[PDB]
Amino acid sequence: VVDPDIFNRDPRDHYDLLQRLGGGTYGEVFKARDKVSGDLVALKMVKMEPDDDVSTLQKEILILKTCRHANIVAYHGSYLWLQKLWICMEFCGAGSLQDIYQVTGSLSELQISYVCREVLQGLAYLHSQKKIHRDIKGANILINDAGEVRLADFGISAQIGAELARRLEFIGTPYWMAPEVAAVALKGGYNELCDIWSLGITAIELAELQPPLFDVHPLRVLFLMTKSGYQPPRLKEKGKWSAAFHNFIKVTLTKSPKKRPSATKMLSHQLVSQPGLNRGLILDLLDKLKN
Ligand SMILES: Cn1cccc(-c2cccc(-c3cnc4c(c3Cl)[C@]3(CC[C@](C)(C(N)=O)C3)CN4)c2)c1=O
Repeated sequence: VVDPDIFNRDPRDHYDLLQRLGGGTYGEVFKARDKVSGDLVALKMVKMEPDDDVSTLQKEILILKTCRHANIVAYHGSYLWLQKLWICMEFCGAGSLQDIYQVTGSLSELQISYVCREVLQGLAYLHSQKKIHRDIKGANILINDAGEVRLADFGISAQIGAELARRLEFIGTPYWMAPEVAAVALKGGYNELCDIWSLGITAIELAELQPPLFDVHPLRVLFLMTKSGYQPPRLKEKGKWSAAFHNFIKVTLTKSPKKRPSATKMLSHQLVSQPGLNRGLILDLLDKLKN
């Protein structure tokens, strides 16, 4: 079973499908309208045939149905019908920040500051549940028509959680195993502070339209990050950005996780605690998008 609370019902008994969303980047996703209330939702459809391995989807639904926070895209339930699984989600009408900056160009520092504050609020919540997103990036920060910010897509988190469960299942007799081997098997080898680093990279992405080293082969990037002398990335255009933004990048991109600030701590940083950060900043961005 993929989840004990799935609705065994055709979602089209409750919703009218209106438009495909995401260009396929996120799978088969449909804008849909509640037949009763008229509210809009996003329905993601995934194949779920009787013999398929459902462990990762099981974990993703378990994450979704235990999150309830304004800055996390809302989960409304899942439908299993004729071997298709539909996940019903809050609809974010402006798409992801990547969809937006590909049209508008780089965000303003204030716009990035608001986005970062809202994401950190979602992360603080997730981390208070001992959850890790593990895939923070512009493509997974969604914007609704009101200019509000929603973290989305726990697919990677689900894949990781499912992998940990499987390795635990087959870890075998432990009596000769070193503690660090057991720890990696039970806990994964890292912690939630990886999300803080990814948010730092995301801030550069919103500022420059590419993450650092985007034009370097991925395997080379992975190897470089493991060298003892690896240097955290920086914003390239020094004069475009305030000292507070440069420092925000410096502290989020602390390479030792034992020294990297938590989400709650980062929320006290000058860049994200300054006044004037509200959704009007993103409505400005969406107005630029419209022109
Ligand atoms: C043509 N057009 C018009 C308007 C908006 C878009 C558009 C573009 C990119 C993203 C989205 C989007 C909005 N809201 C959403 C989701 C998504 Cl993909 C998810 C469902 C699953 C999900 C992956 C998750 N795991 O949360 C994200 C559910 N909430 C919409 C568009 O393309």
